[PDB]
Amino acid sequence: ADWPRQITDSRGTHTLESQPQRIVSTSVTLTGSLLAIDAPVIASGATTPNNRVADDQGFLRQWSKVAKERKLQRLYIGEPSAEAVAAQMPDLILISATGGDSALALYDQLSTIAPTLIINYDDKSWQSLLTQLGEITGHEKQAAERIAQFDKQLAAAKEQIKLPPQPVTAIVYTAAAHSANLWTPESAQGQMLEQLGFTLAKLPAGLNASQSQGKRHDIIQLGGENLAAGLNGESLFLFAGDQKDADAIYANPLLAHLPAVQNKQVYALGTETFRLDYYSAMQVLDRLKALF
Repeated sequence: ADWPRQITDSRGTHTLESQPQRIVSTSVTLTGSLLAIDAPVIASGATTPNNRVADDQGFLRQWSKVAKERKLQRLYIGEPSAEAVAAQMPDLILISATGGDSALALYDQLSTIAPTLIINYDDKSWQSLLTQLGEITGHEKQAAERIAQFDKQLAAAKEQIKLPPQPVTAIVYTAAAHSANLWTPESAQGQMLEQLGFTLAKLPAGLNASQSQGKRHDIIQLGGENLAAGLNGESLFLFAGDQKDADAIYANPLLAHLPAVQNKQVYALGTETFRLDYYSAMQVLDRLKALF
């Protein structure tokens, strides 16, 4: 709004008596989410070689240059400190439903430092998440702009693609780390795909980390049963890497019997295709259209 107001999160309510243009983000999920809606953050963290966080290389609208221009914007993690965060004099701190590190303890510690809000998108669709961002940030107009320009692409894109309906899955692993990590739709990416008309595979009781014998965030592991069985087995996209991932699979007799490999219905989403937007959609849309 143009004046002070009150906002409500998942539960706790924070009054916005006055928050000067000083948007702050903890998780990288929001960082990109906020940026996409024309809402750059002065201070933020980083994760892995996502590319989105990188420099002018791998950017949609390109509003991040603003944060860096002010110097602010952390790009290193491993030992978070409350004092260090306070030294940044943050105003509005936004936290995602999940992150690389637990924020249960930081949540309250962050609030004391400055207005800390938490958004739960895991139990809500992507469209719903955006609505909250527009309401929380009051950037509804901007959303109508991106949504409109994007809505048109979705319509044509939805009709541009020609292929019967079927479930799909995605797996990522490194022959070096000798570890099998799978990505679940519970992430914002999964909701975004569902909005495209695609269906993500679901592993009951499996997602609940049946190997970890407990609960875990970030990502989910697997014994190796669903992997080889390419989950649904009706389609599988390679997000681990381009041709490198393919060869890796070939060297894996377990995933050799995967229908996707036999039919070669694998698409190299790449790490850049992390988020989908009118801008990036241009590369992803064409990349996923080269096959047809």
